[PDB]
Amino acid sequence: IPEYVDWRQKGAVTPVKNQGSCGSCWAFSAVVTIEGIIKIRTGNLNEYSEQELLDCDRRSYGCNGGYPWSALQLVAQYGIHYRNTYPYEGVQRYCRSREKGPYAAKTDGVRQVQPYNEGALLYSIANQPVSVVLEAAGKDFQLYRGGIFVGPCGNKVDHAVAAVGYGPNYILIKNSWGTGWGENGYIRIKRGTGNSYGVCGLYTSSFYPVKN
Ligand SMILES: *[C@@H](C(=O)OCC)[C@H](O)C(=O)N[C@@H](CC(C)C)C(=O)NCCC(C)C
Repeated sequence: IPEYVDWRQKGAVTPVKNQGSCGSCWAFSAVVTIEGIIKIRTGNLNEYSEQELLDCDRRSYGCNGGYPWSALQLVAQYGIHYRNTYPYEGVQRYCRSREKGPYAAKTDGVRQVQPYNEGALLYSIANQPVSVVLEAAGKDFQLYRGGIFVGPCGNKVDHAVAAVGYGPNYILIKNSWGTGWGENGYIRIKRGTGNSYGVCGLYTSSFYPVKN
């Protein structure tokens, strides 16, 4: 795998989104990985529905939080609609996936990266954008403006985001806090520190969709 990866340069990343006050990050992270793998497999970059996962993932909890793995399982089992078809509303509502016609895209499964293993995550990101979790509660992270973030942060992961690239000393993260946070909505988090958890627990729980 290469020394630099940046799925934005390969046209596999849609514009940065803002989840608002709703605890819907698990869905934004999952959707990022679906947008990426659909671009990788088909050549088309589309936006897919975070709102659909909020409403329809019966194993997540809407705006009270959820599981990127559960949302990716849902996209593999049923599918997902285009964002413009099922736009983000910032509130959980009833599942409307049936009333909106056929699903726009569908995947074939979901994998987990070996946890607490930096190289396994780098391999996965070299293949595609990956759903990852981290500790975002620390004000150092909340207030991040740019540069390669080294912390301070603990391993108390509470926030799902998406890894869309990496470099020698960092992993490139698409956050769901709008384009005004960090580096136009992105954060570069230092890697290679030898702490198995990753900076801010970045290696705790990483999933990606499978699409043949
Ligand atoms: C993420 C979010 O939107 O926070 C941004 C301010 C949610 O709080 C969330 O779903 N967190 C998630 C942690 C990752 C996805 C493992 C979580 O705790 N999910 C379990 C659901 C419930 C027990 C909170």
